[PDB]
Amino acid sequence: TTPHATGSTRQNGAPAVSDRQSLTVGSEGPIVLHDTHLLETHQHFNRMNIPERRPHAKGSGAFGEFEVTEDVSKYTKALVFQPGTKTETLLRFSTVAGELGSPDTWRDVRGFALRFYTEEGNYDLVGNNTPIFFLRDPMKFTHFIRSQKRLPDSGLRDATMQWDFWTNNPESAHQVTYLMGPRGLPRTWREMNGYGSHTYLWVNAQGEKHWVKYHFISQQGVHNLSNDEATKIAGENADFHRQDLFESIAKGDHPKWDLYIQAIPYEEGKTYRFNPFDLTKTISQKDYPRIKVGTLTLNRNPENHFAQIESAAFSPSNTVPGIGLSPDRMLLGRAFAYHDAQLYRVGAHVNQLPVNRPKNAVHNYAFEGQMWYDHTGDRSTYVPNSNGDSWSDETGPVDDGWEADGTLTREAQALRADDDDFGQAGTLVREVFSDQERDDFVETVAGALKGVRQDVQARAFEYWKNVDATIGQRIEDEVKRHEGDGIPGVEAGGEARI
Amino acid sequence: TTPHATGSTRQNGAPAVSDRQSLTVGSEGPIVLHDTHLLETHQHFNRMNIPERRPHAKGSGAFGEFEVTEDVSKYTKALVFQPGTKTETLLRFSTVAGELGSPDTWRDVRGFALRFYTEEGNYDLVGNNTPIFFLRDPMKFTHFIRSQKRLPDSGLRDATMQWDFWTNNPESAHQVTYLMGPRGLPRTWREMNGYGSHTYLWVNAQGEKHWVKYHFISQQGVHNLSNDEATKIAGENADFHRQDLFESIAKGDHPKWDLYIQAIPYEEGKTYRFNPFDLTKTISQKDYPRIKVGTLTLNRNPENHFAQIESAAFSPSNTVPGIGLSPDRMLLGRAFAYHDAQLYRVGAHVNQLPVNRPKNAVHNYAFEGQMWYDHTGDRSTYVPNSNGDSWSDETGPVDDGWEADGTLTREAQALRADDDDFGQAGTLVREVFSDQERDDFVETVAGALKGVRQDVQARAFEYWKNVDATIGQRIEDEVKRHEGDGIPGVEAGGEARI
Amino acid sequence: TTPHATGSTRQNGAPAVSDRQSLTVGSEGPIVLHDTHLLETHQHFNRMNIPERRPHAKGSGAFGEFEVTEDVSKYTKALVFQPGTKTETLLRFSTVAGELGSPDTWRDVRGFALRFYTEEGNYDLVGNNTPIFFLRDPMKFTHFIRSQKRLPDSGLRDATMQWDFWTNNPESAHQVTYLMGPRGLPRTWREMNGYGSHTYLWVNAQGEKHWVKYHFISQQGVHNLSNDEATKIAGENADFHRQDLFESIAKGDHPKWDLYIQAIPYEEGKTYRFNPFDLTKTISQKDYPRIKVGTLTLNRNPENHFAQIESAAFSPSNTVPGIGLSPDRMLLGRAFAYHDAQLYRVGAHVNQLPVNRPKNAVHNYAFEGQMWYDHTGDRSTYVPNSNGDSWSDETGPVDDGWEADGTLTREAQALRADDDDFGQAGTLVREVFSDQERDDFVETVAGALKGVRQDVQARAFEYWKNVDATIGQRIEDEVKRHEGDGIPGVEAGGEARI
Amino acid sequence: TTPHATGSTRQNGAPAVSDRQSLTVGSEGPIVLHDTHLLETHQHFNRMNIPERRPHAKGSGAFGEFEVTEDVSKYTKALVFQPGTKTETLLRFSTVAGELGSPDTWRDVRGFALRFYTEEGNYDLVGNNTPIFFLRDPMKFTHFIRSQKRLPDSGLRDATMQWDFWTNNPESAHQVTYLMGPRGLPRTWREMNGYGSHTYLWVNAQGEKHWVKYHFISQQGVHNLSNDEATKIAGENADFHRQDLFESIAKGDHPKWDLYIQAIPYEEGKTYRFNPFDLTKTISQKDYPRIKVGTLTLNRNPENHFAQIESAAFSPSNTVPGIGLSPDRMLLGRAFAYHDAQLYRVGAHVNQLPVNRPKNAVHNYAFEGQMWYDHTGDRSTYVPNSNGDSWSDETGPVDDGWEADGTLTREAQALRADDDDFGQAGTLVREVFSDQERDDFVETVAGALKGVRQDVQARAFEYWKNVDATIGQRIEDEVKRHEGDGIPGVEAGGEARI
Ligand code: HEM
Repeated sequence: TTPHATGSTRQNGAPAVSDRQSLTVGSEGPIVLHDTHLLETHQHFNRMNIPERRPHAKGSGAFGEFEVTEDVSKYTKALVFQPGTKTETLLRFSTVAGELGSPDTWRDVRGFALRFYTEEGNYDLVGNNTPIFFLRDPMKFTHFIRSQKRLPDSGLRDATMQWDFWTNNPESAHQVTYLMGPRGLPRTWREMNGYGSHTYLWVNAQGEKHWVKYHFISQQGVHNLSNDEATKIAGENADFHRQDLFESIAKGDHPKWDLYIQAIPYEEGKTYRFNPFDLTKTISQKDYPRIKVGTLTLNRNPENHFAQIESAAFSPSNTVPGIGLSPDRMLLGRAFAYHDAQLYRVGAHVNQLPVNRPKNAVHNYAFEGQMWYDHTGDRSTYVPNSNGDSWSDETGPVDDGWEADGTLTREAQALRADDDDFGQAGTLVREVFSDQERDDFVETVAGALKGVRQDVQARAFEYWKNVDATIGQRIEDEVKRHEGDGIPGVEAGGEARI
Repeated sequence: TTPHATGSTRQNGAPAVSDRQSLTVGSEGPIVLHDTHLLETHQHFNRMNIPERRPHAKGSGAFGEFEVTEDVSKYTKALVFQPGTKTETLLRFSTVAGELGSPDTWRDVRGFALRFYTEEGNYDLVGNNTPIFFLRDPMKFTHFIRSQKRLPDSGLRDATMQWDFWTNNPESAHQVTYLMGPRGLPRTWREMNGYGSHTYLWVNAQGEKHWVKYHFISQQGVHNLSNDEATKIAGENADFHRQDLFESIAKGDHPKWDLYIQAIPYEEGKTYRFNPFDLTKTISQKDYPRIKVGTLTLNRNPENHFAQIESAAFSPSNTVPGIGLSPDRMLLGRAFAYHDAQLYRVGAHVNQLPVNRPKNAVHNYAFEGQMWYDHTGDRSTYVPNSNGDSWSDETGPVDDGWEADGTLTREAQALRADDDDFGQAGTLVREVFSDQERDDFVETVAGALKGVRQDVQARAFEYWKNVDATIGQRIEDEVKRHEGDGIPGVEAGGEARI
Repeated sequence: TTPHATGSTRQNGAPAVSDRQSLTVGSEGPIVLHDTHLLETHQHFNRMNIPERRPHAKGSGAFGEFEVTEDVSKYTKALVFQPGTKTETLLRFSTVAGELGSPDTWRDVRGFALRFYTEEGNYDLVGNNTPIFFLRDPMKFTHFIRSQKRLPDSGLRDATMQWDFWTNNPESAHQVTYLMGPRGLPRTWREMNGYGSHTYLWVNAQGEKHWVKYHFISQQGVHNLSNDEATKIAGENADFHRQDLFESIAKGDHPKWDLYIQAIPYEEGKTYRFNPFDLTKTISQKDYPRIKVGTLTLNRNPENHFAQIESAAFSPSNTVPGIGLSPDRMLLGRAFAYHDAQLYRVGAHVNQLPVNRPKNAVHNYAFEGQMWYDHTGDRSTYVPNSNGDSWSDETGPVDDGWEADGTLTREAQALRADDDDFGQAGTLVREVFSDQERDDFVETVAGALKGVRQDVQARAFEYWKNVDATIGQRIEDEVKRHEGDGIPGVEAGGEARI
Repeated sequence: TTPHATGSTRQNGAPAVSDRQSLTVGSEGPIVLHDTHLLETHQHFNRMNIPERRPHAKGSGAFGEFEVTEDVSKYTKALVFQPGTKTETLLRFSTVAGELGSPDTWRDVRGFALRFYTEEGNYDLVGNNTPIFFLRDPMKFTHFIRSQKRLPDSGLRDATMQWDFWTNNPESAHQVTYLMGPRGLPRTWREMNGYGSHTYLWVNAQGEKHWVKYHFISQQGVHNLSNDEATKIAGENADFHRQDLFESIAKGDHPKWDLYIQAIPYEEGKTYRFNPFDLTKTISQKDYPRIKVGTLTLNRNPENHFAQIESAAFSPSNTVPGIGLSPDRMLLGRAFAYHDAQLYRVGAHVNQLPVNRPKNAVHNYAFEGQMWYDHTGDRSTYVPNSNGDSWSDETGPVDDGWEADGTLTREAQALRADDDDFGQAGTLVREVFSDQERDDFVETVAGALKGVRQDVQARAFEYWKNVDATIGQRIEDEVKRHEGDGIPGVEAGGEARI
């Protein structure tokens, strides 16, 4: 390359001389302090690792395209969803509880984090493989995730801790049912569905509002593993899902999902018999049918997993005109939490990394900070200014809001006509599952309760009977026989657990 | 507790009001920005995770005691090793390559990181479960560990990458042989040996020097798993070793190790037929027999894994009077690398956390920094000073050094009479292993090579024949039949690997 | 100390050998990499500095006591303010705009950050030396502080930037008037008043609410410097105020302030003719007289400025039972902003440092994180739990809240009968100032406008005439003559400014 | 810009709606948690500040060009210094002790940090405005800089602390003399000289070595301020030097310096009568005359001070082929210290920021880490590899080294024939200074000693008499009369100092 090149450089671009031997006083002498290549390479090595995500540490993803094939402009003005629009995407899939090195095939929720690189900013639909969640207020989320992780003394996951939390938070029943059913163990990420879970707001060009749910239905179908199959794979190939996705795309097999929405008129949000602002509820498709939007295709692997996947930073706060948040307390907490975490995990300038940069021009009032790659030159740092550096100042009601009235309180959401903690779980068990899925569900839940401390087991029997009397008694009977499946990723009992 | 108590507090000690519901405008309204308990708890949640160690992320440990039962005062003045001395200890065990959530029973080196809380400072013997390592110069260490981790695009571990590195760094053969043998898969941490690996310096009260090796021989014996058993356990119980140690201690079964040293007179370090400063070499016990020192017992579990184990920060730089480093280049690099990493991983004041604090008084010229818990009051910040705040100023040759002479160079260490890359590996295969261990070794190495890119396989056949002609041909034959064990933690081949 | 002691230790407690010479190969040879004392001391030196506060970087403080001498229990149940109560305090004083090394005697607001170490938590009254501020919505605060700091290209403070911001944000007029008056240059921190500025909520034992203002009236009186005196001191003694406070306390002269409150009945908050929730307004003492509470005395210097002052972390979120926030948007933003900044500035565990620790027991649901000094042992990490580890779950309206009703909006606060941007500023100029203070005010404002770009000057003449026609014309006349005082800390004009 | 644009964006590129009002429940209601623009802008504001440099916090700079106008190829092969070569440069000037906001015109050393963006990497000559320094071993540097900063309790600079350190470290006398002379107060950065201070190694194309000193002689001459003038300016314009440089360049007045070297043959380094490896010594120009190299011109201001100046990261480790370090212990410590500090101050990827990026291609074995902007794709992470990703492996003696022989020691450097602590200082006072400069020097040193604790004063009288008997007695006489200049930036005495 250069006249004095050696095959590699230091960080300043000068030849490095050797990537294989340190600088010593003769062959037998000590290493000198001024081996600057040894220092730079080791100091960087020592700073490669970054905090893993909490939750959703273990995951991978791919790039692709979304194509709108229907007309939903009467519901939203968002550029990404206008007729015919094609938009580049990034999708990261993940588990929830396990850490960076944990097996892909533990029983768990899966993440479905989808970025659209739109012409009006990065739009992130940060979803999961379920339409609901375990909780309806974000104050509980910290407790839930800690209960899914490790005991403070022994450092082991513990089903007693998990069930102690779930049984004492009965709002969890709908999603625990989903988790313990077939879909707790996707065969591949290509063979699971994605969902927004929350109600979001869509706003059309005239300002009319609808409450919407997102459903990404896999064109590869929904295919799952048994507990025993998933345990075997966890030992044989801890990266089975990561490998599957990369190999599939490398061979030219590009997985697809069709996006559908449900759309509730603004005024009906307040009156519907299930609370659309309660993340533990689904909305009936008889009442609000699915409406097709378009198709997502994944077609391109990362070239650098760490820079393009590990360093990606998704957030529900990354809305675009035509799409807003909703009165769902969980979503409102998420609006804060992701960006906050990313400032620590990645850095203040996380959104300047290529994968997080929008396609359109950023004109944002933020300056300085560590690792400021793309600076603002001599632009004004304040507003209004007399130097022609524009700012925003729209006054009055926003286009993507709603109304509220009351005293400051900490209390449960008011119940709609058909709201409770157990009924939708019961519909899932009784009406949605097949007989074989119910049989497997009993083996799963009974196994998940094996070795759990008996006080917690007794509460779990009541919890499951509240879901469904028959399933609850079947579970109790099997637990009392000390039978049930091993659950990949967690157990109970012994001197190192509760 | 207090007149207005609610059951828990915020970070300022005031009652928190609720750990279960956020502060909203009426039951149905949005969360307010000034829910300071929601903010504090989520912002802390978002900062719980710290960078995992690189390497040795996955591990656990226990506290105990070392008791000296022999007299080695003619070799060292170190307080911890004087006759009859009992000293509190902490031992962290670990794998090497896998991340925080990876299975305990992957094939790998194990760490054996032992702190002695001595009356003259914390003395750390940061060992492994092998007396040797893969490399003899720290410039190569970064490359080696990266080769043991993941491919840059797909994020998969890859045996092709591992073997490409090993075959191109034939100094690795002694330790690769040990790793691929029985001891690559300890049954429990209680049933493996520990070693310092490096030569260290011991200095007696009169200033005489000896070069020493440390050997911690388990009183529970050395017991290992087959590849197939370890794979099965990796799926069924990713924390098998962590659980075993905690349960053992909880039941009152306290594991023990007997410490022995080898002691080489100072002048013989330069002349010995194997280089004692080459980390790829063992020293013959016929030439330098083992000398008993005393016994290590583990007897107490952590009460908080994260604060006492994850936040522990060991370093070979933590020598005490009577114990020094040596001309081993690897050890000299380690003297820098651990403390450096810990400043990033934990923080500038890592050594003020309780687990890292010495028992004796610290009087160190370091002030200020983030998270400064134990400040120095009005003590002088400079030396010499006229205010009675003491300092050190010993001049001339140190008590724990050695000589050097030469020009600044980057080159391999000079060979002693019997030094090479393959001979000690060959003794291990031919003379130490049993017939059954050799049979299993062939199945292990052949399995480890299954699916590896053929150029790299061909280099590996030559590497193994250089270790031993017979074993190398047996391995080659089996690889050419496409037979061999699955290796827990890594594979080769397919569209997502080299 | 120890048998092998040398006068100081390394971080592990072992003797350091020398604080004065590095470890070299002979007297003439290179420094070796394994000079671990050189490495530890330099790596700590390189991590001593922490981000300075933004704003309020330049400051110092002292400890003391608050004594309640009146009965205000009909207004608040807070333990700190019950009859006869004595509470330890910490007070940090500061400027606003200048950085860590800037002169104490620049013209500026001064901070008055007061912690009470109460028996129900740390209560922080984070005040200033003025009862008002420049702004009424926190979205503008970032812009304001940046406008008070440096131009993006040249790195100079610039009065053109300052006035461009102020004139385009006429809500600033009340506080700009106060700043440009006598009190912009306190002689000492002992000779200025402190104020909460915001309306806070006080809640009594029966739950009745009052809106309150805090006033700390110096027993040393209010004494100020001229611009010329303060400029001279800025050159001669950049730490004049820091030195004054430390010397005063060292000699036994303990400064005092008497605390008074104004108390507005809950329902009158909504109806009062000035908006008590607008930080740009004072509340008439004819309408709501001052009510004495007690006396603050400072009596003890820090022993370590960095650990006790620089590392102190105050926050308006640190309320205690009996004291809450208010509908003032600025205060609601502050509830978030301080703790957030401190996580970056100091660390996640900022509130475990001794100066930030409460006196009462903390029982908070936060675990792990870097630099975790005081761990929670095996306490449950989730709620509810079946292990006897308590939590909070009060449901329904909080005791320290209020009501709201409307659509989500971004707009100015509604005007009360007597609200505007200029009238209270005009009362200050016309009715409060003396003739000599008005003369000096003209010289100050005219000087502050010298060299300012003419478009901005023209807007400033209109701004000042809106405050008071007479003062505005006097200022304009003097600016058009190119006369006025030099203002310590800032100027305008030349090729490096707007 | 976009169909729904508002004048500015959030960090994701979506319209921000307002930079001036927060999102509230009606005009009178609270701010909602999901005001994501308020959150992003405040969280960034709270992370703008970065640790200031230690030392050399206060500074500024400009870009320019170096032009070689002579032929020094017989001494170096470095591309930047070959005949006729023109290279872009960046120069940052600074004080040493004061913090980010301190006045530019305090008495102090000035930095002269010069980067050349060469075709073989960034070459940094990190100099000062003096050819010598206070110390000859880096172990003392931490102590020295702390002694130049603030007392641990009161937070004041203290001349007693400064002189306690200097008098107890008599190696300081040469540079203290220079500092206390005329050049302690440059009028502008344009009117001071720059120096490398250390001996560096130059290596020619044939491998022959010379020891070199760098001298940058200002074409604007050397012009200084009196103590009284500099004190006055410190109050009136704390940024006088920063402003001067920016204004000069903005008007088209481009300051210049001529670079000269001294060149000592390799073998004469060992024998010269002053130790060229002792940073407290100059080398006689009668013995080794200055040899012209070329001319530096500054011609371009930053467009963004923070990104281009504050975030610049210079290091003596940034050598290029043809230029190496030397046996000077101070320089060898600097090889480690700068890069280390920058990892904390700026970040692991500091050298990827535009100002720190080389012009030539970087091919460095470092991957991952926070804020990784320019990733390496699928490049191999290890060496040797079988994938065509090059590395370095030069073996044997380096081209830019030297010899050493001895035992590991901590001791002073051996004295050459003419080495001592006081003689060169004495030549400066007696032979270099004029009568008026000597008169001013007495007033400066006597002023610097005013109020210093008497034990330290007595040691200072002996120190100055050792420099020169006459000057020392003149200083003592004046100190005993309680006369001398005020010294800008520091004083002694009173209850807040020693
Ligand atoms: C062993 C002694 C020394 C050590 C350990 C040392 C260390 C440091 C460190 C850590 C910094 C801050 C770097 C950063 O954060 O970017 C610094 C800055 C600086 N030092 Fe040194 N220093 C020493 C001696 C010297 C000498 C002798 C000179 C000149 C010949 C010098 C000139 C400078 C300059 C000019 C800067 C500021 C660079 C800039 O403008 O960014 N230092 N020093």
